[PDB]
Amino acid sequence: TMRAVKRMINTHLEHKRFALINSGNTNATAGTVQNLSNGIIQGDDINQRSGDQVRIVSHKLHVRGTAITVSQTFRFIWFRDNMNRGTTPTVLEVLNTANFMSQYNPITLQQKRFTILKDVTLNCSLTGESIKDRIINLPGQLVNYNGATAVAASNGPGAIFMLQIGDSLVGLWDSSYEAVYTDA
Amino acid sequence: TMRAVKRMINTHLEHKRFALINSGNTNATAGTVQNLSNGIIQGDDINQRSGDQVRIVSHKLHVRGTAITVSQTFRFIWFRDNMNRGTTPTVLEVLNTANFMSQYNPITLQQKRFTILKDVTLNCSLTGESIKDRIINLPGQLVNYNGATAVAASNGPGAIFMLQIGDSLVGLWDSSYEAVYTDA
Amino acid sequence: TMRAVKRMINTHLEHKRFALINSGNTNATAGTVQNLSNGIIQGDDINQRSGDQVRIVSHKLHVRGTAITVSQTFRFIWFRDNMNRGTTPTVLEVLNTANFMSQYNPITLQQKRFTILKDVTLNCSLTGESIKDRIINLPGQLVNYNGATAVAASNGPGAIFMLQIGDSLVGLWDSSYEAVYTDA
Amino acid sequence: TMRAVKRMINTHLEHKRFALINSGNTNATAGTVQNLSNGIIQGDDINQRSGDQVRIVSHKLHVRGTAITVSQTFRFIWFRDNMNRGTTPTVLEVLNTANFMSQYNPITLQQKRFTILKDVTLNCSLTGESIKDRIINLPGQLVNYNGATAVAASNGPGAIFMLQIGDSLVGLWDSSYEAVYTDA
Amino acid sequence: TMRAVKRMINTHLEHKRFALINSGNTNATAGTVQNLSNGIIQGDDINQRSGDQVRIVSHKLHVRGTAITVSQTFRFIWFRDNMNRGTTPTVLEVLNTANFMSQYNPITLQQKRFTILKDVTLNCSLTGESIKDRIINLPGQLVNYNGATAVAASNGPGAIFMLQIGDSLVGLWDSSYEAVYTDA
Amino acid sequence: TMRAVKRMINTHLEHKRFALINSGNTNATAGTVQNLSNGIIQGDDINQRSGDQVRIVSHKLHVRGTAITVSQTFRFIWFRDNMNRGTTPTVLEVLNTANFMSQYNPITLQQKRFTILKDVTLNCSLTGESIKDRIINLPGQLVNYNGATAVAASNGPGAIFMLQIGDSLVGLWDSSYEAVYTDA
Amino acid sequence: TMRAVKRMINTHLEHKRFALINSGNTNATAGTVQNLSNGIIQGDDINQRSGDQVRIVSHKLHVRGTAITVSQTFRFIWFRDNMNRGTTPTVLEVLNTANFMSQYNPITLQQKRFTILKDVTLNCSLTGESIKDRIINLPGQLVNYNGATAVAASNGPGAIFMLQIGDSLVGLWDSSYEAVYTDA
Amino acid sequence: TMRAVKRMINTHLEHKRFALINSGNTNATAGTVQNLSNGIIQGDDINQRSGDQVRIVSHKLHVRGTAITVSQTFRFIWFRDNMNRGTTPTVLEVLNTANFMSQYNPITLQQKRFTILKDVTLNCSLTGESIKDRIINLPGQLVNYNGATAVAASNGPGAIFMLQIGDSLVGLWDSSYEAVYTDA
Amino acid sequence: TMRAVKRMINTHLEHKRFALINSGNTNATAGTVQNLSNGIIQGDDINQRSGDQVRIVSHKLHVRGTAITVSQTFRFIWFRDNMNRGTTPTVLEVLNTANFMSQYNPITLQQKRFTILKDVTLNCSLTGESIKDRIINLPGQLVNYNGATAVAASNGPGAIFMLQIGDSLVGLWDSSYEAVYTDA
Amino acid sequence: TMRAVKRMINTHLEHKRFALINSGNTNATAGTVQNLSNGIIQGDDINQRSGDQVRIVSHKLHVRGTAITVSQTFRFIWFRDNMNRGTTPTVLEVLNTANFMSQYNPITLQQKRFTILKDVTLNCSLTGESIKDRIINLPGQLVNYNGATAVAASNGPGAIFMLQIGDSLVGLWDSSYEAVYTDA
Ligand SMILES: [Ca+2]
Ligand SMILES: [Ca+2]
Ligand SMILES: [Ca+2]
Ligand SMILES: [Ca+2]
Ligand SMILES: [Ca+2]
Ligand SMILES: [Ca+2]
Ligand SMILES: [Ca+2]
Ligand SMILES: [Ca+2]
Ligand SMILES: [Ca+2]
Ligand SMILES: [Ca+2]
Ligand SMILES: [Ca+2]
Ligand SMILES: [Ca+2]
Ligand SMILES: [Ca+2]
Ligand SMILES: [Ca+2]
Ligand SMILES: [Ca+2]
Ligand SMILES: [Ca+2]
Repeated sequence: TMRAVKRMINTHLEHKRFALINSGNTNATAGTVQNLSNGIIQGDDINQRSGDQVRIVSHKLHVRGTAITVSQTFRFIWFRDNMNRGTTPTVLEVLNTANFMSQYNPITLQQKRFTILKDVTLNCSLTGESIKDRIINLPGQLVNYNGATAVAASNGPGAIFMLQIGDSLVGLWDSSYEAVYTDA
Repeated sequence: TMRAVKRMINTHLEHKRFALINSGNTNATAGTVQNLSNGIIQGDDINQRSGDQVRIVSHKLHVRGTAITVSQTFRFIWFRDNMNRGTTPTVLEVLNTANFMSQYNPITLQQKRFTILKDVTLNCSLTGESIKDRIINLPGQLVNYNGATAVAASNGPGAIFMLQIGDSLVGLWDSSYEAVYTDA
Repeated sequence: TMRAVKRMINTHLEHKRFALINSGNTNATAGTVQNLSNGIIQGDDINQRSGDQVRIVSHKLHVRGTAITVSQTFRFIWFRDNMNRGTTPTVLEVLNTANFMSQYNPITLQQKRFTILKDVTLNCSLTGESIKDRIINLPGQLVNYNGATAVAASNGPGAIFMLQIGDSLVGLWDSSYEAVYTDA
Repeated sequence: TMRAVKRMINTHLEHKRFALINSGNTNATAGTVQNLSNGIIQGDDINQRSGDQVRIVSHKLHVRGTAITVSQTFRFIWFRDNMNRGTTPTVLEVLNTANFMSQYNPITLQQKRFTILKDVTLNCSLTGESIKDRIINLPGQLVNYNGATAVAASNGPGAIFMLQIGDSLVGLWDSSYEAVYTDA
Repeated sequence: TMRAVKRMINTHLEHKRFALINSGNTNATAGTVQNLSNGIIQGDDINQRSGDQVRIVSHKLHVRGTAITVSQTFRFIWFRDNMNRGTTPTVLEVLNTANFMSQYNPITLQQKRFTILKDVTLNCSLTGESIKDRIINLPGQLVNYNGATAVAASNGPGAIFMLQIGDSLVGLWDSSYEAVYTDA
Repeated sequence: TMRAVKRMINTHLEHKRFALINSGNTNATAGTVQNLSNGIIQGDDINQRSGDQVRIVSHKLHVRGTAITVSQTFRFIWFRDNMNRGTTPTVLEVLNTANFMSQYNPITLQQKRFTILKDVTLNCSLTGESIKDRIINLPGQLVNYNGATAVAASNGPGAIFMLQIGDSLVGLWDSSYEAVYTDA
Repeated sequence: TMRAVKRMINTHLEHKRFALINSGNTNATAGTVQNLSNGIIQGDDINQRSGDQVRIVSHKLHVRGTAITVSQTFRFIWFRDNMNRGTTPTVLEVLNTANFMSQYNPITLQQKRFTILKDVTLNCSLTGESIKDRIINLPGQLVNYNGATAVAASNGPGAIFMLQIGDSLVGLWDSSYEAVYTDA
Repeated sequence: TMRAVKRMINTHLEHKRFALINSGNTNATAGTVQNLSNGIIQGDDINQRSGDQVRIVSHKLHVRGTAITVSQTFRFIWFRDNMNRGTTPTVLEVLNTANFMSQYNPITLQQKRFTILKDVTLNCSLTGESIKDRIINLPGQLVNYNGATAVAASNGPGAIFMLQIGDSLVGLWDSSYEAVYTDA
Repeated sequence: TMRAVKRMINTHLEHKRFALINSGNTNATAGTVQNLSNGIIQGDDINQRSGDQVRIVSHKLHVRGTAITVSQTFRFIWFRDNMNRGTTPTVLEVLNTANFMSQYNPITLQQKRFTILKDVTLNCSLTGESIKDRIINLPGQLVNYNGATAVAASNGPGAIFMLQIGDSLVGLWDSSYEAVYTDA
Repeated sequence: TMRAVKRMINTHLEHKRFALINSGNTNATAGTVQNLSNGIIQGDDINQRSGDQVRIVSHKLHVRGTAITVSQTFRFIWFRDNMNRGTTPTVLEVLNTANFMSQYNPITLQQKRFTILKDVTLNCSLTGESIKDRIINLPGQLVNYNGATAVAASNGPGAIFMLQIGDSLVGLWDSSYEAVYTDA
């Protein structure tokens, strides 16, 4: 009866929580990669961790894009880095070319360096809907860390990131993230 | 045969009703929390109660947002306060930070101070759809009161509220609420 | 399945509550009869009632006696008046003679005018334990009223009382009572 | 086989322990409320915690009362605050009136703000037994915290307290508490 | 057990990948036909092939249209050429007439020269949403080649193409394609 | 085994095809009725017929509307004339009144003169989406003819038509139709 | 049949006995720890042992307290030292603080250094019962020794002790102990 | 199904790790006792612990001996101290006499003060193999601590040690240790 | 019948082979990491590959150490890098410290960056056996590449390496490797 | 159920222990016979006995030989004397001739005077391994004694001995022995 047991277990483990907000960023045509699970540092508080492992039960991502000056596109790629050794992946590691219309890098998705969680494209128009947002909630996995503080070198296999790329540099995007995890 | 019995029971209890309307309010970037079930005061009429308990069979919420001057966002968070002791919760009790893009306060949602019923975001554009609305109908629960009148001190565990937060202070939002409850 | 049904029913009915305290009374050798359920008057609050009936789910009685000047006895008789027509029963109605060592009145207990809930005797000594108390919790019954206010004429069949009789007039006794009842 | 599994689980979790002693206090006729589980602060020691949750497997309370000058009563009410938001409850929240003979506050026990664990009354006589004590051991529950330090604002839903009220201000009472909890 | 076996087989074959991007093209009222699987040339790299056959496990197509000067329509027809002998099909081979509102050529779809994978129409408005895109993912088939290089003469039966036709010549469209295939 | 047999039968019958396009028409407030299956004339080619009967296996209709000068509505009613005797039905035969908001003619739909296949309404706005289209694919039926050429007198029971009615005379609509039929 | 066999076995082993009395001791506010099983030394008599092991079948403890000058408390903690290496445990090893109202030392009871057999508190009053006693009989266990004589260094794992702590230094306590053990 | 459950449990607990190296030590004819699990101190890192308990899933020991000047013997005794109270055991506690050829101390192994994990003897010859090593991997147990830092007083029941004794004082030995443990 | 099928499959795939020899290397006290599967470059020969994936059916490693000047130790650690992104791992990534007696790096083996295939230690003595060797044969896995040539940047997840570390810099070690793999 | 019973029995009997060490002895070409179980004399301590019988549960023997001046052989014969009448057997009683290469005495092994437990030969070389040792652990038997002290006349049937014979008189051998026995 493996379904039940898994809950008697989880009602004994504390479900710590971590929140993070990243507002008023500009659209990048070359893209940028943001850290989301790196903020969970070693400490004894509710949004911290013990050791170098944590289990995200569920995490939620909220992306918003606002068109300014011109009508543009905003792309948000939520992904898990399965073989991270203490860095923030670059855009050319995930994307074939540093373009918002590009497919994934064939070599890195063949060896499964990354696991694409969600790929969202928002088209903000200055003659229609100039503001668009989207919320995504997903079950989580194991996250390994290589350090105790909130630096790139602390990222480990299972690290959660978000790639942002567009076709303009003038529009603004906002984001928020939340992770519920056990730390037993 | 617990399904049947529950209806023979409910066809004997009077299903009292309460309506409330809250129009022409301005968008708040810091947010505000409105009372919805507090209006049900002690009396012997159809939209009143006897004692300090009532059972909401079903309640409906209607939110509308209108963009003025600028294109903006309107966020409506319908929630139940499970451990209310005679107050109107503040925005920082529900939200991590007083921002419309923010995730929930990790400490208060861990202990389940609140139960989020519905989280609706409406993006009103002055170049597209400047008026948006939304109706939500949900089964209810038990509502406890700590007083007989329509004051904050009368709110109790199970109290129903609505948090409104946006990114402008110039847009207008309207709301209406209805609750069908037994009072046996 | 009459056990279950009885609970689906009771989780729908509001369990109103009434508290009452009666401190610093003197021991009576002739006795006195105190009112306990009479305090529940018509109103729309948590310790009031609708109509002339209520159902006590459970009630608790707390009696305390303190010896002063001499060592004495305190007798507390908690009882239900099953055929009350708007009065406070007298001591000779319950007791055969107005004495603290007396048995019950044979005629009134034969026709079951009363139902003795609890008969407690406390012997307070000024050379031993001069202070004694006792708490008793019991399931309740139906209580009928003949009026809407807290007067003797409002007492009805099922009315709850307490008879106090001792062998001195100098000792002090305290009491408190609580009743949990439905009013559907 | 849910009985077994629950033990294979618990033989893997560390059973941390916390002790506390509160001696030579004076009887209060208005009462006082003492903190018992608040002492468990964030840290990495055996009587500390990680995060804002802990699970008390079992806790024990020891109360002692000594009569001085006069024969008096000592009341100890051990209770769990199920909807605590960062405070030390007051006496009028638990008791109907600030009296040692009083029943519970009808409104707060109807909504189950509190769960009374144990209600002990000790009558110390200066002509009999002037010293009385009592030990109570009970299974525990989940305790939520709202802070990391030992302040009232850190108390959360499941917080354990003790209310002391008497009929004199001259007698002395002592108390000790122990909690065994998991922190996985 | 033909389901299983098909996976033991595929976990032994290398899943090579090919990406391609085609940006800033102008809308054609006469239409144009673009090559998508022709880019997979003979070589020993991850986006190349051995022999003249490959098996596309899955391929994805991304089309975007932007209205410029006028509000217009963009039509994208993703199709497989089942009887290709070394050419890029013309528009009159797929469409009855060189018009964006036209049905398929009755003679060529009767003999099944082509297999229409997806037919997408995007209406870009300069007073509404001027930018629209669409992503389509589909299981693949066998692709035969007639040459080793990326020329039209190398296209073979199973060749994948995309027909673009609109009602203006001023709007811009972008596209990207990805194919995952075995080459055993 | 009537399912199978029906396919062994149909893989023996030639599935002839007919295409037709009708572009740049103006919106009519009184409406117009267009011919769709009348184009299939007697001949020995792929889009012709033998005899006066044909069986449409499936047909597809594509309607497009473009707002010009004013924001308007375009209504398209695809219908089968079951009792046609050699004419193009008028608008008052299908509609109760020659208005785009009107319900069907009660007398002709009671006797089932017509069978409404699809009723599509497109609202083109000059401040939003000014261009809208819609594709509908449906299984067909038997079509009888009363002549050999493409004239109204050749229409017979089962004839397929399209009624177009709007609230302006300035907007433009386009349409295309395709029919796959057997002619055994 | 493991129940029977265990008795055929024990009716073959000699049940040696040891008695000990410790009278007229004074109450200690810091406490003291007394030896109980240490008296069983190597020899060939009825209250001696062979080797460094013995099996206590059952042992009995008798504690008496007498109030002198003031009314006081006497605490007796009968315990087994499971990891003794040749010493008399100190009071701070068993108790958290050297106080008669204190809970057990959290660290030593977590690792199970000790096993509390019985914790008895006697309140002797000079106005009530000034003399109180208590007898406790319990099944025993294995006792290991590290020496042959009656010195602290001879105590081993399973050693039996008694901790005495009070709130006065003037009262007197007496004790007696008996152990029935096998020595096969 | 107790085998499975034990793994669903362990895939939720973080398996912290601790490494330690102790090189260039000289052979002791009287012997020395080294600490191995004492290094795991309270902290929130991967090689630290929370509370005073940990569960070693598996630990590995590596011993190396090098003969210098003369051919000699190196003895390594890996052992668990089951009744440790905050010390580093001495050699005479484990060995009968401080000699490398000696059997275990009869009194301490009878009461099971220690549990010998591994007893390895390496004979290094200067005319043969002068360098010898050995690796041993074993499942672990529960480890209790009495302090938070890396001092002898922090050692508790379950503490892991290594005794080194030889027949020369001139040879050199090296050692390394690793422990994988849960800390839930 | 998944056992059989797996062989019918493998008798169809060509089992390519790669050999490599690395002789006359000096012992390193800081260690070095050698490449073993990197030599398999893109080409169409028997010891080459197509694409960026290969499946090693079985590989064999041969290590030899020769003592020169002094008696020394040679350590060989054969390992698979599961999350390689185009580098040759360093010694501190695998080992806790750059010492031949050291345990593995706790952080990198917790996240399973590496999988230790074999850890061999050879003690070469100049007074005994100065030459020692060892052959190890093991089933293989999937190997991913990030490039087509024999450079560090071509290494991918599944890359096979060998770490060599000793206690002298004067001894010589030799090695050979062979891999049998499919490339379908 | 004779397996179980044998353990319920043995968990009641004290497992006394005896250790003995015999270092720095010279190799004998004529041989010598050493006493091992004779050391267990009558007394009441842990390494003594009661009566003239004991039951060895298990005993362990450790032999070491060191080559000096010349390379030599060391032979160790561990044996039980089943018919001992109060002596130390001579070498010619066990061996056919007083030579280290000799077979057993045919007459004494035919009547089973002795039971050979272990026959170990160690060849110590001064150009190879000059030091060799060996540990042997074996279940025991009944041992009878003929006296109370540690003299040869006290040896009885079941007496344990060790015969040492070599081919040189210059090498040194060491030995240690341990016996675990019951004495019920
Ligand atoms: Ca952790
Ligand atoms: Ca009510
Ligand atoms: Ca009523
Ligand atoms: Ca008295
Ligand atoms: Ca910490
Ligand atoms: Ca916790
Ligand atoms: Ca191929
Ligand atoms: Ca617009
Ligand atoms: Ca026909
Ligand atoms: Ca014994
Ligand atoms: Ca721990
Ligand atoms: Ca040699
Ligand atoms: Ca090639
Ligand atoms: Ca390949
Ligand atoms: Ca003796
Ligand atoms: Ca014996």
